Amino acid sequence: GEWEIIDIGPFTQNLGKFAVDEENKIGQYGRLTFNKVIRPCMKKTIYEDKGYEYQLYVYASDKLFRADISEDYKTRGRKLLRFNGPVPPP
Amino acid sequence: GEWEIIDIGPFTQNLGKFAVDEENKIGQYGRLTFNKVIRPCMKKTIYEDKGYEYQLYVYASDKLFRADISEDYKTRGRKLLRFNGPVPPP
Ligand SMILES: [Mg+2]
Ligand SMILES: [Mg+2]
Ligand SMILES: [Mg+2]
Ligand SMILES: [Mg+2]
Ligand SMILES: [Mg+2]
Ligand SMILES: [Mg+2]
Ligand SMILES: [Mg+2]
Ligand SMILES: [Mg+2]
Ligand SMILES: [Mg+2]
Ligand SMILES: [Mg+2]
Repeated sequence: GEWEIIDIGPFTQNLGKFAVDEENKIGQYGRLTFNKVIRPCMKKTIYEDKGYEYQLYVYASDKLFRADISEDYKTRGRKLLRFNGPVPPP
Repeated sequence: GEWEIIDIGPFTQNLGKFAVDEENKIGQYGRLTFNKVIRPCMKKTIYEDKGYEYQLYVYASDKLFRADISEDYKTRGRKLLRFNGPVPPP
């Protein structure tokens, strides 16, 4: 769920050719001849999880610390981004 | 990105074990003994493009149509999601 307007260059003209080609196959609008795509062209991006970052409060040796951890979704590898303390309780 | 609060169950406790284990390797706070992860725990999600949807105004046979096209990022299959018209110029 992210939106934007994109320019109407060659990539967008190729999108219009595909749509007219596909509609000609369906036939519900006769035989159509592609002319051009005009402004505006709106584009939605659908996302998927690449990775994560966690911010923790962690007790260690009865003292409280802040830690940031990063995690890859595919390999599940983790990195310590930050570790400091003692910090006051939240 | 996108942010959320998560529960502090076994997955979050193991996040704290990782952070303390890694900090012990660095050594700046001496030898630390993991106790627990406490509230609150915040989680950020990093996103990658899964696919797209394009909303076009396209001239075909000198008539103006609205068309929506989807596009999968990895397999690159495109699909015609909608095609109607004539529509008034935007
Ligand atoms: Mg914009
Ligand atoms: Mg272009
Ligand atoms: Mg134009
Ligand atoms: Mg996902
Ligand atoms: Mg101890
Ligand atoms: Mg759990
Ligand atoms: Mg608690
Ligand atoms: Mg990407
Ligand atoms: Mg014609
Ligand atoms: Mg198709």
